[PDB]
Amino acid sequence: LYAIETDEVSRLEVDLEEAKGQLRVLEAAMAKSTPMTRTAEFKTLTKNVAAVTAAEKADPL
Amino acid sequence: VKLLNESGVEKLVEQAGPYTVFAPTDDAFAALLEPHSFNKLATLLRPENNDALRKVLMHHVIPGAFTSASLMDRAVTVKSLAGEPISIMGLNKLVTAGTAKVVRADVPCANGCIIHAVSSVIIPPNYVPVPQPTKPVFPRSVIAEIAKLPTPRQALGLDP
Amino acid sequence: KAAIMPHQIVDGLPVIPNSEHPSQKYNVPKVSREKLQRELLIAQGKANALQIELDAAYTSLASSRAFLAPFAAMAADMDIRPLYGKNPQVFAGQFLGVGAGQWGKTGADTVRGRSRRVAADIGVKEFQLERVKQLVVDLQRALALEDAEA
Amino acid sequence: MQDAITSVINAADVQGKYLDANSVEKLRGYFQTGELRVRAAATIAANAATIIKEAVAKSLLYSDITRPGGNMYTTRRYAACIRDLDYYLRYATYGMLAGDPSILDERVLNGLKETYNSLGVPIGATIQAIQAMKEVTGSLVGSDAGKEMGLYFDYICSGLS
Amino acid sequence: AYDMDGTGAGSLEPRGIKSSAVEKDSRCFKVTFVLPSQSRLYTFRELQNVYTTKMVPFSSWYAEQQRIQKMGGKILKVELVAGGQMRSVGNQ
Amino acid sequence: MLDAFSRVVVNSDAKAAYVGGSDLQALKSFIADGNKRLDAVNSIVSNASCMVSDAVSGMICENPGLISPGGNCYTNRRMAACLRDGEIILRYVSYALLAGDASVLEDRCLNGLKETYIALGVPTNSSIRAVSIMKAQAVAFITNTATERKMSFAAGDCTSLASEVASYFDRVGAAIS
Amino acid sequence: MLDAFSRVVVNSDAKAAYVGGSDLQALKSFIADGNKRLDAVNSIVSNASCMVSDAVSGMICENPGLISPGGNCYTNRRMAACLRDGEIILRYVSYALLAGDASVLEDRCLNGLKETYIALGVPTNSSIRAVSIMKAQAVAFITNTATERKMSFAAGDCTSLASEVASYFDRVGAAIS
Amino acid sequence: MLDAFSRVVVNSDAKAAYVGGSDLQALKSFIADGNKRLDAVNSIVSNASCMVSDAVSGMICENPGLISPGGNCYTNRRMAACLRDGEIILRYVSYALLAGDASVLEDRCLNGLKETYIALGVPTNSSIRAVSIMKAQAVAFITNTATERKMSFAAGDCTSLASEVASYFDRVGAAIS
Amino acid sequence: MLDAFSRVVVNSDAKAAYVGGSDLQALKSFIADGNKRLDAVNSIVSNASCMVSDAVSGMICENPGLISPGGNCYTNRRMAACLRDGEIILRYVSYALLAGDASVLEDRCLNGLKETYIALGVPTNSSIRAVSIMKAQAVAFITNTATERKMSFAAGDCTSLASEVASYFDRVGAAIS
Amino acid sequence: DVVNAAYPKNIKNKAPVISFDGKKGVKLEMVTLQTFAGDDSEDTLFDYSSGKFMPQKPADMGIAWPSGDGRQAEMKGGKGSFNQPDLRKYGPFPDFLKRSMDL
Ligand SMILES: C=CC1=C(C)[C@@H](Cc2[nH]c(/C=C3N=C(/C=C4/NC(=O)[C@H](C)[C@H]4CC)C(C)=C/3CCC(=O)O)c(CCC(=O)O)c2C)NC1=O
Ligand SMILES: C=CC1=C(C)[C@@H](Cc2[nH]c(/C=C3N=C(/C=C4\NC(=O)[C@H](C)[C@H]4CC)C(C)=C\3CCC(=O)O)c(CCC(=O)O)c2C)NC1=O
Ligand SMILES: C=CC1=C(C)[C@@H](Cc2[nH]c(/C=C3N=C(/C=C4\NC(=O)[C@H](C)[C@H]4CC)C(C)=C\3CCC(=O)O)c(CCC(=O)O)c2C)NC1=O
Ligand SMILES: C=CC1=C(C)[C@@H](Cc2[nH]c(/C=C3N=C(/C=C4\NC(=O)[C@H](C)[C@H]4CC)C(C)=C\3CCC(=O)O)c(CCC(=O)O)c2C)NC1=O
Ligand SMILES: C=CC1=C(C)[C@@H](Cc2[nH]c(/C=C3N=C(/C=C4\NC(=O)[C@H](C)[C@H]4CC)C(C)=C\3CCC(=O)O)c(CCC(=O)O)c2C)NC1=O
Ligand SMILES: C=CC1=C(C)[C@@H](Cc2[nH]c(/C=C3N=C(/C=C4\NC(=O)[C@H](C)[C@H]4CC)C(C)=C\3CCC(=O)O)c(CCC(=O)O)c2C)NC1=O
Ligand SMILES: C=CC1=C(C)[C@@H](Cc2[nH]c(/C=C3N=C(/C=C4\NC(=O)[C@H](C)[C@H]4CC)C(C)=C\3CCC(=O)O)c(CCC(=O)O)c2C)NC1=O
Ligand SMILES: C=CC1=C(C)[C@@H](Cc2[nH]c(/C=C3N=C(/C=C4\NC(=O)[C@H](C)[C@H]4CC)C(C)=C\3CCC(=O)O)c(CCC(=O)O)c2C)NC1=O
Ligand SMILES: C=CC1=C(C)[C@@H](Cc2[nH]c(/C=C3N=C(/C=C4\NC(=O)[C@H](C)[C@H]4CC)C(C)=C\3CCC(=O)O)c(CCC(=O)O)c2C)NC1=O
Ligand SMILES: C=CC1=C(C)[C@@H](Cc2[nH]c(/C=C3N=C(/C=C4\NC(=O)[C@H](C)[C@H]4CC)C(C)=C\3CCC(=O)O)c(CCC(=O)O)c2C)NC1=O
Ligand SMILES: C=CC1=C(C)[C@@H](Cc2[nH]c(/C=C3N=C(/C=C4\NC(=O)[C@H](C)[C@H]4CC)C(C)=C\3CCC(=O)O)c(CCC(=O)O)c2C)NC1=O
Ligand SMILES: C=CC1=C(C)[C@@H](Cc2[nH]c(/C=C3N=C(/C=C4\NC(=O)[C@H](C)[C@H]4CC)C(C)=C\3CCC(=O)O)c(CCC(=O)O)c2C)NC1=O
Ligand SMILES: CCC1=C(C)/C(=C/C2=NC(=C\c3[nH]c(/C=C4\NC(=O)[C@H](C)[C@H]4CC)c(C)c3CCC(=O)O)/C(CCC(=O)O)=C2C)NC1=O
Ligand SMILES: CCC1=C(C)/C(=C/C2=NC(=C\c3[nH]c(/C=C4\NC(=O)[C@H](C)[C@H]4CC)c(C)c3CCC(=O)O)/C(CCC(=O)O)=C2C)NC1=O
Repeated sequence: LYAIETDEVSRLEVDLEEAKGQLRVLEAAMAKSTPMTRTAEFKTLTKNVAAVTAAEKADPL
Repeated sequence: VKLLNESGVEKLVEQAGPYTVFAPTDDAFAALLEPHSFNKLATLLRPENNDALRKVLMHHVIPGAFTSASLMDRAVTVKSLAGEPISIMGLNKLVTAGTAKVVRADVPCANGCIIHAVSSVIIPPNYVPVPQPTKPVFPRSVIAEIAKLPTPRQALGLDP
Repeated sequence: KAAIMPHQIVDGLPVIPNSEHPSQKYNVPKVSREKLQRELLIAQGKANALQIELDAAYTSLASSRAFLAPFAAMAADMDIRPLYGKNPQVFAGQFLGVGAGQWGKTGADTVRGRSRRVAADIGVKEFQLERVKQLVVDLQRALALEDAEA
Repeated sequence: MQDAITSVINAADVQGKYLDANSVEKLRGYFQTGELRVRAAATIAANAATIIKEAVAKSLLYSDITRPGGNMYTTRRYAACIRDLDYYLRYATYGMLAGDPSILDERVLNGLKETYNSLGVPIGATIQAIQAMKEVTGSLVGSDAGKEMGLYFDYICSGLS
Repeated sequence: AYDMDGTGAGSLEPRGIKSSAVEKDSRCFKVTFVLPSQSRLYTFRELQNVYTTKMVPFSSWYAEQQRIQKMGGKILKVELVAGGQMRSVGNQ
Repeated sequence: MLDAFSRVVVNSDAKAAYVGGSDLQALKSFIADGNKRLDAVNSIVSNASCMVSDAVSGMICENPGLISPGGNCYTNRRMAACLRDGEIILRYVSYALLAGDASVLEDRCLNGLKETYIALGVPTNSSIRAVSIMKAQAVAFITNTATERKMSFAAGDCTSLASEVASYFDRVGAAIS
Repeated sequence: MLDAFSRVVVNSDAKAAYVGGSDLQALKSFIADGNKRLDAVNSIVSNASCMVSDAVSGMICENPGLISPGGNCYTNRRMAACLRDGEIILRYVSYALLAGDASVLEDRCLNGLKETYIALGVPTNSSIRAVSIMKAQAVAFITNTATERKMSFAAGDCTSLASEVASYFDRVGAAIS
Repeated sequence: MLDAFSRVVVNSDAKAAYVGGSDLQALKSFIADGNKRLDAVNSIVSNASCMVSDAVSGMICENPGLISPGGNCYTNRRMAACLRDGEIILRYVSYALLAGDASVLEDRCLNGLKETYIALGVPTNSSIRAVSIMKAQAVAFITNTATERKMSFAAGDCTSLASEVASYFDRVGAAIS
Repeated sequence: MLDAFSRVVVNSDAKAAYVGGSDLQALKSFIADGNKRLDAVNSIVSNASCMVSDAVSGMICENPGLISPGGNCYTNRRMAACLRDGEIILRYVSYALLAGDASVLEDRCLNGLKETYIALGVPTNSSIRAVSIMKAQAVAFITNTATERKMSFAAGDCTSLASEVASYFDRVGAAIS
Repeated sequence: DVVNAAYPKNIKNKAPVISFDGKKGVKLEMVTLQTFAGDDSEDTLFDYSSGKFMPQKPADMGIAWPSGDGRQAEMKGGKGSFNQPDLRKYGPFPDFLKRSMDL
């Protein structure tokens, strides 16, 4: 009965379905583009940036 | 944040206690032009009625850190720092705070506090709107009021 | 029908040397009619917000007296006899009266207490309201001459 | 932690140049007021307890922060105030002698407004206490010395705001 | 007991850090700061990290915060993680 | 000016009606309680010098800025013209208590009083908490509950005269607000 | 809505009654006509549930191709969104009438609105008709010259408040043209 | 649907535990106040027909654009449907106060009601008013402080049941917002 | 009797001129087609606020860059000053229509205006665009060929006065060019 | 600039307001008819501040502290004689972060 917190593969597949369930409500809300105002809500830093990713890349114009 | 700074409530939510703020986006404040809600809230626009403004803003602060994940099909109430109970209501991933209908899930803050974006402004339950400023009226005569009081001989039915 | 504006009474009164707030009748700059209307409505708005924090000071004075009124009347029928100061047969030293500069600028500033301390808050808050209520008078009065000569 | 002489030497040193006429011009201006600052710091040391007793009784003695529920109710909380107001009157004395407010933000201002918000200390009543404390300090040291000591009080009030 | 017995100026124990902490206080901060030593170049001791973030109690935050600036430290952030605010009884 | 009986005539003149029989039932109970009204204005006029000195010097206890330099009760010409004005207000309140109707207070005293006090530089907020000390003094003298002076009356109940003179005193503070 | 004036704070522990350093001078001076302004916003938002249904159906009966199949208001998702955009515009006009400046109108409502409607295929020449009905509707309420609804007010004048709110409605209509 | 018993079942099913002695005290106290809850529903059902006419007409006298032509309370079918959904909402709240859990309120009453009121073109701002007038009546009937009908109840307290039905009407008003 | 109009005009201060019965028929005999001409200026000034709020807004409806940040019908004091200037030219046309000459319109209202609008940075092509709208309205109101309104007049022809009001509006645009 | 002497102090007086009040005379008035005004300027003619004032805080000098190291934000006074320039640059810094020249 406790094998949904203690298992090593039910822990992935539960957290896959909640993260896909959070993705499906976020992808549908990103079908609304032009007069939508922007709030930088400052999401967290649980996963660090693996790439360098400088803000100025080049002149691609 | 501007209403907090003017009203002096912002000192209260400066504190380190674990709070769960239900700060409404200004579209919620822009949505205060209901024909209905403008009755009970327009009177606060007057500059002397800061008194109720603290009591209406302090209903949005909840002692404790209630994240939306902590509201998995759970209905728990609590009173604000205003002093009156509010029912937080998370079912079908639709977390409610009175008449909130929360927009953004949570924002992690400094002292383990949480910030949820709501769609409207929660008015406290037993909040009566302040009346508009009126005219102190005085009775013009005194004989229209002695004639307005029933005599003892009237109360016993001795007279009409 | 028409109330007399308070700047038209100031023109009738003879001039005193000392005001609390001396007038800027001659010290208003020659600006246009539209900048006089903006500077009047700003000074009327600052006087409205200064009124409703002076009223919050009066409710704090009324709350400070109710805080101490069970003890203010409970010490009113005690026998409080001092050691000196009343009859001249006892050595009182500096408290024959008060000694050497310690009477103060007013006399009420040497009295301690919760209701005397919120009262000094009232007198500094009513000074700022009366200063800006006399500033809307000569802003209005120039308005009379902005229009009367117009 | 720099005085007027330390700040003058730093700016003249940070460009690698000697003390020219402009750098010594301010230094002479500081030495002229050297006699005023010591006597100002003299009387403030004498009437330290009297000044703080005058400020709290004139600003926040009887307000409802003093009553129950207010921010200053319990005796530990009241005693923390006069301990707390002592630093403002003391560190302002240091700025008045050093002629430079660098010591204030170095040792007072940093983490101060962020600390009062943690404790829930009312910044509004705090500044008015310092303003009232600035008002009595101009009584003792005189006008211009009060202008000097007063110049660092509102520096605390500005940053603490 | 607590640090406010009556000690002030002119008292037998030396004039020192006086904290407004109650009997056995249970409030503690979460502070963050850098504190360069400014003494290693004539002592030549080993080096230790100066950027620390730790929980200091309310009983001794003021002494620590008063000392962190003594040696030129800068306090980046402090919070009251454990304890209440405006709480008359219960800080014990 | 009007009194209590001229007030009921100008209501009856508005409909061109005679003062009949049903509205004489209330006028006969006004004159039946007319001896309590004369017994009430006698408890104000007898105490009237100490009423405006308990009030003006109690206004100073809540505002030390009046007796600071530049203040409104500062110099001797200015304290004398405030002790003058405090007993003019007590004079016209006792006229309307005697006349039964507040018409002599509203046009001979309270009309134009606010913008009079702007022009001289009088603080109108200090006048409101000065005439509210006299309001509490008068209702202690009507109902014989002052602590330092008791007067000798017959037995009964004068609470309706207490809240009629209380309404003449918050009619003053509505005019200088 | 509650940013559109200035409250004053009087209690302690506020850090705006003492250290705040400013009364809002441009917003203390807007309660100087503020009883006239609050009645004017009360005329609109007590009729805004009738104003948006009259204006949207005004352009349907003046242009019947919008409820044609293939028209932009045929489906029930589109008919609900056209009623929602009229109310949201009418609220932000009622912000700018209340606040006295059109900064809040051109920031939240009008910024990026012409680029929205030509991306969605919304006809702009018919949409300005629906705003200009509400321009003609709102001046009838504020001057109280509406036909089938009058409202009780205090006696006076309300021109240059109907003329102020006519200056916001074309400002909407030129930003979307 | 669920109730106050089966809410702590499916909460104890999530932890895969038995309903032990630490959770029966949430239920044995609920049944010990079972007579108070049945006396609390009976204040609502006995005034259920006059509360809905009290509340929909109070929506009309605050928002008079609903009875104007082009509104949403205009015709007799539209008025009787607005008297229907005032009491259909009141039917499910009185189930949800009786059951002790808001599952019946969030699966039958609120089962896409926001999607209905958009697609019907019902103004959602006025239906927040019509729900919340019934909230302000139900906390006056349960606490027996209605101003014009007192029911005879045994003395005690109902601040818990008044605050429970105030959280069911806000949960309706949160979801149709 | 025409001097008593101009004595109110040229006296460099404020006045009025109430015209009575026996003075009226001397004016109607003096003014040629006076019963048409007194209907001609009545068809303008009874629709004065409707004609301004088209003509200021129709300038913005064709030139939308004026209410852009940086335009001149931004910053609401400037937007209200354009509407007062549009109201002044509409009035001073109608006095020239009443008096039958463009002389009083030229010296009081129109001389020095070309130097005024280039001293304030007023875009002078849009002011000709604004008065061409008011030129288009006043020929329609006089001829009773207005669109949403029609006026109840005595029947006849007023094309000669409609050409006469065409000759006043272009003199404005010939001056501010 | 006030070039408006051509528009004198009888400026916006608005003579042609005409009210017929029936079939009778035209009743021409002289009403000025002001706008929805507001006259927007900053720094008006008086103070309008009665106490409650300590708002002033110095500018942020980056990560050092405010107003501490302004030795890079100064004019200059001296330079010296035997100073000789540098080869690498490593261009100019935010004030050598926290310690001053008198550390
Ligand atoms: C049976 C014969 C007979 C007449 C000839 C008239 C004579 C007459 N006409 C008018 C009606 C009038 N209406 C006008 C108006 C006019 N507008 C214009 O553009 C034209 C120039 C002019 C028409 C010629 C004039 C000038 C008079 C005459 C002056 C007058 O008495 O008012 C009036 C005034 C009362 C009224 O309006 O009826 C009288 C007594 N009446 C009669 O009963
Ligand atoms: C809390 C909400 C709130 C409101 C709704 C208003 C309500 C309101 N309006 C006015 C008072 C007034 N209101 C109006 C407005 C109007 N009169 C008309 O004939 C026009 C049609 C209409 C403008 C659209 C006028 C002209 C006055 C008189 C005072 C004045 O002109 O400043 C007053 C003062 C009453 C008095 O002292 O006489 C109040 C309380 N104020 C508030 O605080
Ligand atoms: C030192 C500071 C100082 C004060 C704070 C006041 C004290 C004071 N006294 C009264 C109140 C009063 N003052 C009087 C006056 C008198 N009593 C008598 O018996 C005499 C005949 C007469 C003086 C000649 C009376 C009758 C009351 C009413 C209280 C009572 O005794 O019942 C009030 C009114 C309360 C209110 O605001 O509503 C106040 C504030 N006076 C001061 O001096
Ligand atoms: C020339 C001056 C002059 C006066 C001063 C009064 C004097 C006066 N007072 C009362 C008589 C009275 N006075 C009062 C009044 C009061 N009693 C109280 O307990 C209250 C403290 C106070 C209310 C104000 C009462 C209750 C009576 C007796 C009942 C009554 O007369 O109606 C009476 C008796 C009338 C009667 O009994 O028929 C008289 C003559 N009349 C005058 O002609
Ligand atoms: C804060 C300001 C603010 C606004 C002004 C509106 C603006 C706006 N309208 C629409 C979206 C829309 N707006 C309309 C409205 C209309 N089309 C017409 O033909 C009529 C002329 C007009 C009604 C009067 C329609 C029909 C859609 C839906 C378009 C579609 O889905 O095809 C959208 C896209 C997202 C949505 O579906 O809502 C936005 C952002 N929303 C806002 O948040
Ligand atoms: C062919 C279809 C058609 C319609 C649906 C209506 C809709 C409609 N009404 C008005 C015009 C108006 N509409 C209103 C609105 C209202 N009046 C009230 O009493 C209510 C409170 C509220 C409607 C619920 C007002 C006040 C006016 C101004 C004219 C008037 O006073 O009636 C206009 C603008 C007309 C103009 O500006 O000249 C339109 C298109 N008219 C039509 O021609
Ligand atoms: C499951 C729960 C449940 C409800 C809550 C109700 C609510 C409800 N009302 C209507 C239908 C309606 N509902 C309203 C109601 C209102 N319009 C207003 O202006 C007011 C704000 C509000 C009344 C208070 C009106 C006016 C209609 C008529 C629409 C029509 O006839 O097409 C409909 C569509 C039904 C139909 O027309 O076929 C529904 C589902 N019925 C339910 O089964
Ligand atoms: C302008 C129009 C208008 C109305 C029609 C009434 C309607 C109305 N009544 C109440 C408030 C209430 N309404 C009722 C309803 C009723 N009383 C009963 O005993 C019956 C069951 C039922 C009438 C048949 C009750 C019980 C209260 C609580 C207070 C009380 O009456 O004791 C409220 C909520 C409080 C408020 O916002 O005012 C409203 C809007 N009020 C208005 O402002
Ligand atoms: C079949 C239908 C049915 C009912 C209608 C109720 C009837 C009911 N109510 C109560 C009993 C009660 N009801 C209340 C409730 C209240 N009292 C107040 O003063 C408040 C206004 C109100 C709160 C909502 C209280 C306080 C008691 C007594 C204490 C208790 O039972 O817990 C009791 C127990 C005491 C008794 O025997 O009367 C019963 C049977 N039960 C039922 O089975
Ligand atoms: C009796 C005769 C009479 C007139 C003819 C007008 C002429 C006039 N216009 C303005 C003043 C103005 N006039 C305009 C007008 C416009 N700018 C535009 O973009 C539009 C094209 C146009 C309106 C449709 C503006 C915007 C100002 C104000 C300039 C400013 O404040 O920046 C001023 C004030 C100048 C000053 O104070 O120095 C005057 C006298 N007024 C009069 O009293
Ligand atoms: C007081 C009531 C009243 C009105 C509302 C107007 C209505 C009106 N507008 C115009 C005529 C016009 N009206 C406008 C105004 C506008 N057009 C637009 O593009 C926008 C929709 C709107 C600005 C918001 C314009 C631009 C013209 C045409 C002017 C021209 O010829 O260029 C005409 C002239 C037609 C004719 O004479 O036959 C009339 C009667 N007139 C009145 O007497
Ligand atoms: C007291 C103030 C006063 C006025 C407001 C006017 C109004 C007016 N005009 C005419 C009479 C008239 N009015 C007009 C005018 C017009 N007819 C049209 O077809 C055009 C649309 C419109 C031109 C704008 C004409 C053509 C006549 C008839 C000829 C004339 O009398 O001049 C009449 C007489 C009608 C009758 O005999 O019953 C009156 C009262 N005259 C006044 O004395
Ligand atoms: C709950 C614990 C607690 C205490 C004890 C407390 C005391 C306290 N005593 C005060 C004043 C005062 N206290 C006294 C007391 C005395 N005078 C004497 O002669 C006696 C020896 C003694 C009383 C028995 C006096 C005279 C003042 C006013 C001093 C002044 O006005 O300067 C004040 C300032 C005014 C006020 O806000 O009340 C406080 C806060 N606060 C607290 O929270
Ligand atoms: C040298 C620079 C410096 C300052 C300024 C400083 C302040 C400081 N003030 C404190 C508390 C406090 N400060 C106050 C002060 C006040 N209450 C009021 O109402 C007034 C507005 C105000 C007096 C002016 C109170 C009441 C506490 C106790 C708070 C508590 O027990 O929760 C504390 C908590 C620990 C302690 O006091 O022992 C610190 C560290 N520390 C420093 O290093």
